[PDB]
Amino acid sequence: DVQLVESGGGLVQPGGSRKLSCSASGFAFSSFGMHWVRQAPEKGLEWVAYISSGSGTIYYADTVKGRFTISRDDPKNTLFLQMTSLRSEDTAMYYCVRSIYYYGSSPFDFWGQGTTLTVSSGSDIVMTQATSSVPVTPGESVSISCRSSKSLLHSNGNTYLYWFLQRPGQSPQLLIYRMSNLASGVPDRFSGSGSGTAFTLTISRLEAEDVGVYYCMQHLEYPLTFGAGTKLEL
Amino acid sequence: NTASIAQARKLVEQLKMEANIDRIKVSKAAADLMAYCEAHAKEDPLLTPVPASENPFR
Amino acid sequence: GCHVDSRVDHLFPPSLYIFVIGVGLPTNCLALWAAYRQVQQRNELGVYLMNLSIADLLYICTLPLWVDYFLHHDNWIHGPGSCKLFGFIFYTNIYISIAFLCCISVDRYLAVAHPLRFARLRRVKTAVAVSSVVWATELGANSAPLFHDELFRDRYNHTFCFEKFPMEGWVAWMNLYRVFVGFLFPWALMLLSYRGILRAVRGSVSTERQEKAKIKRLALSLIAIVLVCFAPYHVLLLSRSAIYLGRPWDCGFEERVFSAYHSSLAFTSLNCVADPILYCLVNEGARSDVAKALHNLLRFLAS
Amino acid sequence: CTLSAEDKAAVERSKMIDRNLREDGEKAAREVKLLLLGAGESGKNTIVKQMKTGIVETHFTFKDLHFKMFDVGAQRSERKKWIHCFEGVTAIIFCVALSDYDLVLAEDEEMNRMHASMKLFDSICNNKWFTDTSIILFLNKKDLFEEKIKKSPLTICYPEYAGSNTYEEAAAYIQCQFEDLNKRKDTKEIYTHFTCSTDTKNVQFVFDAVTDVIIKNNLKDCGLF
Amino acid sequence: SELDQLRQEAEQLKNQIRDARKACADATLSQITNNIDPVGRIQMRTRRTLRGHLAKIYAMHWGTDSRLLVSASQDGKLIIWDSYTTNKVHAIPLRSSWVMTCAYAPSGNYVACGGLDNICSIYNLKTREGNVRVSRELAGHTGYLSCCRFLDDNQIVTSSGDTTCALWDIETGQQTTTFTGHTGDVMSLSLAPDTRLFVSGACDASAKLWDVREGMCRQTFTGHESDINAICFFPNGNAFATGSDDATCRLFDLRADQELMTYSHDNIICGITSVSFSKSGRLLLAGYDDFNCNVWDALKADRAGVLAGHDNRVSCLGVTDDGMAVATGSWDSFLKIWN
Ligand SMILES: CC(C)CCC[C@@H](C)[C@H]1CC[C@H]2[C@@H]3CC=C4C[C@@H](O)CC[C@]4(C)[C@H]3CC[C@]12C
Ligand SMILES: CC(C)CCC[C@@H](C)[C@H]1CC[C@H]2[C@@H]3CC=C4C[C@@H](O)CC[C@]4(C)[C@H]3CC[C@]12C
Repeated sequence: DVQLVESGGGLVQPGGSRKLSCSASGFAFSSFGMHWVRQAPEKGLEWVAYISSGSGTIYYADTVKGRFTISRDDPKNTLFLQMTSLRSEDTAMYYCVRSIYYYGSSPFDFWGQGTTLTVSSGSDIVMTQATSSVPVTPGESVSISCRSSKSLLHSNGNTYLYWFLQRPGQSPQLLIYRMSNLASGVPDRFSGSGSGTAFTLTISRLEAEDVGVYYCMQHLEYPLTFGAGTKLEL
Repeated sequence: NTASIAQARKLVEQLKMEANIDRIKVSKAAADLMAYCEAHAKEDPLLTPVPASENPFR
Repeated sequence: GCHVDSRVDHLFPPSLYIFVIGVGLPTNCLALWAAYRQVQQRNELGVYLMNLSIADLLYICTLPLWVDYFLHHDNWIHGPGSCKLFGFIFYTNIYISIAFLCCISVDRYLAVAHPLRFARLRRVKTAVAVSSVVWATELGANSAPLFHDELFRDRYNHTFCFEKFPMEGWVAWMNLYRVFVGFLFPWALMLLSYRGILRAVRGSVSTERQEKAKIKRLALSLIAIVLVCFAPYHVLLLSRSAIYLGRPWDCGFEERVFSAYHSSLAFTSLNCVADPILYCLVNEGARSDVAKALHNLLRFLAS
Repeated sequence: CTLSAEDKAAVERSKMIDRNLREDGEKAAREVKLLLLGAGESGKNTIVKQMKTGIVETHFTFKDLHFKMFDVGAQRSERKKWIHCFEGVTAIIFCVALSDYDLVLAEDEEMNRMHASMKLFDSICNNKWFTDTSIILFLNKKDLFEEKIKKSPLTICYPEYAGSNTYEEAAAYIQCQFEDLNKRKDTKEIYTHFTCSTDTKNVQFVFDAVTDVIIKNNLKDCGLF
Repeated sequence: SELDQLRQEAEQLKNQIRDARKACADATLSQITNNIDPVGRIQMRTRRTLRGHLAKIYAMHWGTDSRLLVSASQDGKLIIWDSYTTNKVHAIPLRSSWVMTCAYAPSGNYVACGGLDNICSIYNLKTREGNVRVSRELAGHTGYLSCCRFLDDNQIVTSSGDTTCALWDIETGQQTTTFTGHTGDVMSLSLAPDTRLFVSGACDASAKLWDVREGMCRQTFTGHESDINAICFFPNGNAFATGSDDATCRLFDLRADQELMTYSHDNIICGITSVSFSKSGRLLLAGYDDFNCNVWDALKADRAGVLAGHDNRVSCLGVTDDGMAVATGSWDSFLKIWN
């Protein structure tokens, strides 16, 4: 199967540096763009950096730009982050995310398991997921909303909204891409809808396996941004 | 050698099956072909060109 | 310090120049088009051909000013800023065209005499890099006159650009470099490349003698026309410089060859008509592509 | 400008595809394509050993040319509906086996195998899709020829033949009979070699016919031919 | 003598069929349509040029979303194109460059292709690994593969130079039905709108209507003087049009079991390589050996217009399912999209 394994995490003192590695197997690595995404101990997700397929382009989040370098080595199927001048704000779980772009593709459909980095001592689109948590009795439906500070509908007709689910102890899973398309492997219990700046994730007939944190992401412009995340409970 | 008998048989069986066809008169067939075209004429953009604002190819 | 004999300078130069401009403008434009189609088909020799053709078309573009110069009687009624620009193009495009003819000849040699071994040098972008080097090298090398003042007037009625009678030392040296390096060095390479092609061709056993005859006659024309058009001018540059360096205190030579000097410059303009014929219109492989395009253009417009 | 982050990425991917298509294009351009035809079991299968359900391809390298040979036999279908796909080849290798002169086709006792061979040669040689494609003609099983002609003169299939029962003359006669089927002698060359089913130079024979074809093609591209 | 009794019945039956058809000839299309306003002049423009193939294009097929195309060339490549943006979505290397046909599955999940290798290869465009791969090679034909069409993700209909057509089970890799009866190479397939019938054309200068589930020939249509190179169905499934080397197209009605109309012109001596219909069925488009595509007024046999713009033989036409565009491909290595 498709696999991404992060390594090179551990404890570093502030002002120091580490190099995180990510070994890919089970897929045509050179054809995929890759992203690094952080999860803070506070559990928000943040995009860190993107390396395109062929290394044609690189984007960095403003908070790491000039400090972190993202690189790719296709012959060995690996990614790296060279992280310089680490501060404690950089503590996070770091995940590799697979992403391929073409008409009809499904980006961010595979996340690694992450490694842990612990460091001792704008015009950005803001996604807001008001609710922090929602208890739902299993067997009943759920409605998770997300708002955007900017319309996510592009003139080409696509609305660039993604939904991800992070179950406890697991890396995030893509559920829905571009508002309403389900990711492969996702049951029809999930359905996306909405427009403009107001989006909803609908779950029909909740299962226990669906309980976790639901994250809202925009992919209209870089930096890619995530909402706070709504925790489904029960 | 009976191969030519089997070949004659295949020809005969296929022709008997085609001989037994209830054929429609051409005037009717032609009229129905025509009616289809009229009914769907407004749905066909290569016949009735689409304003550029609705044309995905500009 | 001279008095030149300009009796035929208002006659012969403008006669050839009217011919060259009237013929050369559409002749070189067809050559650019043809060379263009060859580049888009990934024939590198479309790169060298478009650069040859634009150098000639540009020569032609400056040339009508030079027609005036000669007709008014060697007076550039135009101030000095325009000598440096136009005459720099007038006297340097001779070497730009020679350098491109040299490059075409070398590529033909490699393609014919050494098929199968230099793929990397016949790529279209390689040719582009070469054209960049040729233009830059030749324009740079012949830029020296600009750091001098080129406009001169004298007690006598001539208002000269790029020439002085008697000439200076900053030129005697220019006149040599332009003959030995400018004209003979490339011309010799053209000679060697075409001789090499002809050896590759005569050894062909799949080419009937009728095609061999066409190839040899064309290969000779591609050498002889260059030598004929340019040698009558370059030969005087050597004589003028050699005499001057020998005895700077004389102009008597210039006085007796003055009109020959200018007639020969006019003569060198004939490459802007001949080059596109030998390189783009005479071979029917080009000519029929040109013809279908002319028919397609008009039929297209006609609808 | 205009494009979304995903559309820009899609464009970048399209561009990488174009680079890869161009590199494969250049590799293919360098390869020599040879179409292999012949008069049924004419020694075709021996030539391919030295030059090693549908179309069978053989790859071969010699003196840094990479050759790709296409054996299009065993396709019992109409040539007119596929032969044109081979328009773009360097040369056609055509196999004829000289010992065939005293044989007839199994399917037709009155049809001499050698004439069947000539009929095919003519159908290919004067084909509209191959008017500038050269032919490398191999004359196979010559040792068998040379001995049979001492018992069975050529007349058997060429009644007009009036030479001696000498293989040098008989072989020349057969060669001429094939070369005279060329109705475009001023455009396409025929290279004829006797392989005898014993020679080892058959590779060299193809190589040289091919380099002569390549030079003519460069002379055309150079604007010299 | 069994041989003579059967030959005598065959001739009598051929006569019964001919007369049964003459008995229905109380009109032609060309006369019931006398009072129909002509489509007028149809002037299409190239909107997109798809560049990328380095060799002759032999096949094209539009996907069902009217946006993606698959094209095949002698480069040994298939290219999946985004027709709106002119992007290459995929480029698929082939094991054999001698490709003559390709097909896009209705679901968009698979692509089929093949040719002189006598194999129909099925490619999976949607894989976890992120790369297009061969999921199945269907071997069994003994001639070249001339045409592929999918009925669904597990079923592919093929035609070949061995004179037969076949229905294959992609998952088992087995041929489940062999459709015999042609005597010449089979050049083309056309599937009925409901997938139950298919019409094949061959070098017999005849076309046959086949019952897909039965494995039976239902009707044989003749009229062409030469090989049929292309067939398509009229959108409602009751007629089909065919194109041949005799430089004509012919419209046949399946219920009449008759030729209904001939599309020809004195100035066309070129064969037809491809035929297609617009959504209403009013326009018939055909690609020719003269590098043009003609647009015919299908109910009159008038030339409504010409799509000019290729420098070589037009090898294939396609019309999108929503009717928005026509794509033409050719031997000049380009595809063009017309509107
Ligand atoms: C002083 C001025 C006139 C110098 C001008 C030099 C110009 C003409 C030279 C320098 C760079 C050259 C270009 C380099 C690249 C290309 C792209 C190629 O696909 C066609 C040739 C073309 C277009 C060359 C044309 C000639 C060129 C433009
Ligand atoms: C196959 C291709 C790459 C062969 C190219 C050969 C080229 C590079 C050779 C052949 C002719 C040579 C030129 C001949 C004349 C001149 C003018 C001189 O003032 C500078 C050197 C210069 C500019 C030479 C540069 C190198 C040159 C251009």
